[PDB]
Amino acid sequence: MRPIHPGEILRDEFLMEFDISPAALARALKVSAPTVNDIVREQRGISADMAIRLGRYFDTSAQFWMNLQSEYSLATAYAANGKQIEHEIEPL
Amino acid sequence: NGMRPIHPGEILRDEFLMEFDISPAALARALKVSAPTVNDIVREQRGISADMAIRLGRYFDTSAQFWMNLQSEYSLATAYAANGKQIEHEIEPLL
Amino acid sequence: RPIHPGEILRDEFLMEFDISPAALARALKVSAPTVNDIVREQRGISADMAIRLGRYFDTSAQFWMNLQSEYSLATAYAANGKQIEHEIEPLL
Amino acid sequence: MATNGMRPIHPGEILRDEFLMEFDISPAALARALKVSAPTVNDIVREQRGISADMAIRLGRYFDTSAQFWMNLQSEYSLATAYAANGKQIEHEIEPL
DNA sequence: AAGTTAACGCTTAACGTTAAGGGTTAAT
DNA sequence: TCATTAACCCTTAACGTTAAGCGTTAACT
Repeated sequence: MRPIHPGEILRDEFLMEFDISPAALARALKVSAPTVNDIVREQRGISADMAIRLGRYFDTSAQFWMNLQSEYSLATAYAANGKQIEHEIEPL
Repeated sequence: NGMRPIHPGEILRDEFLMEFDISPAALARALKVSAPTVNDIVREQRGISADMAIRLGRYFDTSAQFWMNLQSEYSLATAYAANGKQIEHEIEPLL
Repeated sequence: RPIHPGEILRDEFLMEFDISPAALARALKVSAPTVNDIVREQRGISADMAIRLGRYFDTSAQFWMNLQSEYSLATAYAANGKQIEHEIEPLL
Repeated sequence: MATNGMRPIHPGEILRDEFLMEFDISPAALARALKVSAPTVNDIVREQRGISADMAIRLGRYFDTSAQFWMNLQSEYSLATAYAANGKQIEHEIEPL
């Protein structure tokens, strides 16, 4: 009943489930602390690079993270520009 | 199939722009988008933005998410090709 | 509502003089995301940015600091004012 | 700003001289009253830490003072110290409109 | 004329760096 | 004991760098 930012999933399903702080996760992923923390704060998306890193580290699949992101981005784009795009583009 | 990932622009060409014989420039006028935007996607020099997946989904009567999935699988694959081996070397997997 | 300082910069200065975010950036000698993130209301005015904006627009720098300080006070009060009032009793 | 005009006044100076000494309150005791850790008050009193917006609210409620008073001291201090470090260089690279 | 595209600028995501505010712990 | 403060880490703001998506104006077919 809402589009879920991937950082929500990382925060509630992995970080808080495994009791891992953002800074600790960043050290294990070999990235800077803002890279993990901006995602967890729902202020950054999952890059292709971070999906590999997250899937490698948490055993999960990398596509899983990519799909979380692309669904979030599609829903975010739609709510923003959907009715306008539909008003200006006639199909076939 | 040569085990290379498929860029979405090749689908936009060989399965939509040639099937319906539509001009890159004509598609752009139809999508109310600039000409270089369509042309760069066709030319495999740009990815499918979320705005563009909505537009192609709407025009060509396909899912918008179909295009998003084509893009994600591609850029995941190309990121893996360019960095997966290094990423696997430096990250140990909590187990 | 608390007005973000970027709003006052976007609407009372950039729009009054038809200056793009990118152009202001070249004139202030900062990177383009530094001006653009202020304009988008995703970044506060730093003291260094208040000096640059004060110098460019012949305002005081304190003017920009006061916009920032009133904004971040309101923000912080909206985030924690009720809890802080609950947990602190005033001196008598 | 100082009377001699040669340095900015840090808000912790006002905190300890005009409130802590005026009321005989220890930094550690102020920390207990404000519900913050002891180094938070003590680093402000030692003029080693700025007043955050959260801390201005705590100080405002506790001392009946206004919270913006504390913000105003901090921003003037942060402006003055930013300007002494970089004002000339900013002045040379930015032509006004 | 109309489709392509190489140039150029604007906006803005992702990233590492640096630094500051904060709590904790423990030393003084 | 009780207050001060050092040392350390975590979270997060501001910043430059880089690169991607996009539109515009021109060259080119």
